[PDB]
Amino acid sequence: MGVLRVGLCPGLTEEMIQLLRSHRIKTVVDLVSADLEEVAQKCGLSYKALVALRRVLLAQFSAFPVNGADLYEELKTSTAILSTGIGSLDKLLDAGLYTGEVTEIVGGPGSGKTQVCLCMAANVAHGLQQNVLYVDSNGGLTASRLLQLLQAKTQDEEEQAEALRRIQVVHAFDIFQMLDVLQELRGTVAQQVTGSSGTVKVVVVDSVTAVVSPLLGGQQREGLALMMQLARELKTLARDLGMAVVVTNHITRDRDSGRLKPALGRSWSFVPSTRILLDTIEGAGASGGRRMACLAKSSRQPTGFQEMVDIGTWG
Amino acid sequence: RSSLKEIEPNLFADEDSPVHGDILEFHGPEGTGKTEMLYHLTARCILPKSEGGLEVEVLFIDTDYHFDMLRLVTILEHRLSQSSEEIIKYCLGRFFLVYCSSSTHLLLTLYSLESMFCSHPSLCLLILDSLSAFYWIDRVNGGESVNLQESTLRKCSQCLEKLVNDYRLVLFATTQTIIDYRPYLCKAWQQLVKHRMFFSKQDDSQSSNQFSLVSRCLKSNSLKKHFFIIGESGVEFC
Amino acid sequence: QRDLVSFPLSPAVRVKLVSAGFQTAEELLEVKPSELSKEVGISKAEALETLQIIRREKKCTALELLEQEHTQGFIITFCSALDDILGGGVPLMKTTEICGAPGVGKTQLCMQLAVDVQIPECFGGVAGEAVFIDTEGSFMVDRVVDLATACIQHLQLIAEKHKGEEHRKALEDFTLDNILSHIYYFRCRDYTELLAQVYLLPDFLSEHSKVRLVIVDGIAFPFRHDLDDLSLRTRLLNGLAQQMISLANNHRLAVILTNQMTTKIDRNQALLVPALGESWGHAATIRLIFHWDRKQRLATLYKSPSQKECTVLFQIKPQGFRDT
Ligand SMILES: Nc1ncnc2c1ncn2[C@@H]1O[C@H](COP(=O)(O)OP(=O)(O)OP(=O)(O)O)[C@@H](O)[C@H]1O
Ligand SMILES: Nc1ncnc2c1ncn2[C@@H]1O[C@H](COP(=O)(O)OP(=O)(O)O)[C@@H](O)[C@H]1O
Ligand SMILES: [Mg+2]
Repeated sequence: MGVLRVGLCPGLTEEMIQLLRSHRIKTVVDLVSADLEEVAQKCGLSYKALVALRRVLLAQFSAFPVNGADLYEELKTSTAILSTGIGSLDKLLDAGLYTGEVTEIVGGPGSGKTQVCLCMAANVAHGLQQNVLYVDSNGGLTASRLLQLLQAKTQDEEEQAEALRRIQVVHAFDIFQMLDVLQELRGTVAQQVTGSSGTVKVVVVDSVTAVVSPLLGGQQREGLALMMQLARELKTLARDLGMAVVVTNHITRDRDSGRLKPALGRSWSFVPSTRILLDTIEGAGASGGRRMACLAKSSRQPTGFQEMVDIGTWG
Repeated sequence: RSSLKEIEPNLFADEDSPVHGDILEFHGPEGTGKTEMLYHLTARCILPKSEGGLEVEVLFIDTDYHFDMLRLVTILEHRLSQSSEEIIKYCLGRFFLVYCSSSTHLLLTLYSLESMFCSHPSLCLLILDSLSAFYWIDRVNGGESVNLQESTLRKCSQCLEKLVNDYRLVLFATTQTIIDYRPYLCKAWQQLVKHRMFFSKQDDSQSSNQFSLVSRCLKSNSLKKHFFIIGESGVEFC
Repeated sequence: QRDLVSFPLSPAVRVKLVSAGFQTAEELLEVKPSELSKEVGISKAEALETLQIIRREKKCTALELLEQEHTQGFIITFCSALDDILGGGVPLMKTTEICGAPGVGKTQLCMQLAVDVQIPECFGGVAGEAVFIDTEGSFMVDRVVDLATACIQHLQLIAEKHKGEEHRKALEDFTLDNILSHIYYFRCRDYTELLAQVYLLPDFLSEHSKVRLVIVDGIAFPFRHDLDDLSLRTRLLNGLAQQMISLANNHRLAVILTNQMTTKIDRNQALLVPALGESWGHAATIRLIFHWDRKQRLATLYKSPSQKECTVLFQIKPQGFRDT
């Protein structure tokens, strides 16, 4: 806790904080770490008021553990199923995508990560009729492709016009801009708890590697902390507010010593919940929209299954 | 209470004796069956005696926010020999969960949940998932001085050891990766562990169910190797 | 709850603030700077600058973006098939990169794009400016003069064929001296000079708001020599790409970059691949490659988020970049 303010907890006065900060104990952490008896009798303060203040301070700052069954019945209805257009992951994901998890796609140049993001966003916005927020960091969005994708499913101008206005796009090219955008989204959705419509349910980040890649390198440590903080806030957003978050990434060394692995080192590997490794086919059948999709990490189903996805003829 | 032989012959039979308190931790990279192993351990031990379990209570603390309800419910349904739809709610209603956001939040929850402890004595297992999720943030925030780092972590370590020795509970934890490992926490955590084991897995496609484990028992210095197989209905051991 | 790590704070003030035990700006917002300075042992200047930087740090949807990109036009190339394959020419607000073997026509394309960006809106241009940054010294004014003369001849021909008064009105201003005064020239002989010029670009573009094109003729040469440390090169390249895309999106530009090809001995038959490693591969929005085949120059699109890859033939005439 910082400086004393009125309304933080009942029964606070300036004498209490003056004596406590004179006794080298101001913050809540060391006040609760120190024995209540020690500060109670050593400083001579009243025991009843002290214990009441400590209990009311912990209660208003804590998270009370809850039973499991009740939250299970509530999550039975809180969750949702989002389909993109292919069932390769759908069958291997307990027959439905999870709203409230951190899934991501790792793919190289020309793999089709942003194509998957675009088609998924179009399907979510048009078919299911919910607002969706898209974050771009390398100029990978073009509205003409969105219009072309929408036209492949509808032939009415009014539906195309209405669908576009529910897709919100914001440009962030530095990690601070991305953090500010996500914090603003968190604040706005926290203020919009009363409302039932207009709240975005799917959040897409076009490229998390490009923003944070310049921050890596050297022998320093602030880049790892920044990326960990970004991951933590993304996870808190997705869990607490029940949003589906999708991000992209790149691959690393393909040499003999190191297999094809996602970028951002080992620390980023623990962040996401689902991994989809897009790839291109070789030999006959190459080029076009023919891309091989695989599921590396799911933590819910067996992995190592390879499928086929076409984009050129899809939408 | 502190018994580890009734329904644990496969993994944890011939290493322990009925004693007062113990601490267990898990190490290894991602996708090594960690959360699946914890799911197996908690699902096997969240049933009454008549239904095969131990009629005990477990509290869940989550830090990575990676806990999944559907997988746990499915693994419970595909393990119950008497599987039905009306009793699964009661079987799972003996579960406690809480979410943590920061190290300060973790310490504050630890110093708040003593009222929970005194509320019910049926609690017999405590799981803290991924205490390693708050390393870099305060590591760079504290500064150059090592003392300014892991200070809240040292306080959490002392609080946890007090709460586990005084109340006769059993502790489980998971640790990430930075001779098979590296000193990751401060020195206050190395003494706590009673049995330490490492998680591993190779890159063979046709044996995606294959998994390996190696354990260290510092109270006996016994090198033991274990093998287990992942599956839809649960974790298989052979 | 907003962690202080997510703010552009100096490490010293951040470390002392978190040593004090504050982990949210919501309570830093109302603390008086006097006791704030007294508590954490700082002065008024750092307190006020931290307060302002914390407090300082739009809602555009797909329809607005579609309308905006329809308002602004495309940069003509004077190659009809190349315009058709690219969707209408070089797009704005995106980074375009061109690779190819030495002596294939990349500099000719850059010169043509510099000339073509000044076509009046009536004929179907963009009517903007151009910034040319040269890192190899291959900018010859005579070729630019010849290209501009050919362009003005073609423009006069089509204007006379149209027989429209409004077309004539946009030609007397379109003289050789006027258009050739709208190309701003630089020269960076070292990668440090190139980086410094890049840092200085935003103010220059703020001064001259009519610029709609930035050309960097050659980025491999400054970075492919006298640089043993690969990690430093990778960091510099990533930072440069991020800055260039930020400039393009902020000032509504069309960044043009030029690269080089490198032989790769795959299997046993060597083939040409773009230089600067594989991490750089997806640092550009659009990637173009110029082939040689058999006495026939081919412009093959490689990576783009809008159109499928294909192949188009072209050749260079004494008038500039042309089709057929
Ligand atoms: N790192 C990346 N950043 C952005 N986009 C990427 C990345 N990696 C791959 N892509 C996308 O992968 C896609 C694969 O190329 P492809 O030519 O198949 O797409 P396309 O132009 O959308 O095709 P079509 O119009 O035929 O559907 C590219 O369009 C590109 O946008
Ligand atoms: N005045 C001209 N008339 C006809 N062709 C020309 C003229 N000037 C240059 N060219 C041709 O255009 C090509 C230019 O290639 P260049 O731009 O130098 O490639 P790079 O930039 O990769 O070195 C040359 O191969 C040359 O044959
Ligand atoms: Mg050249």
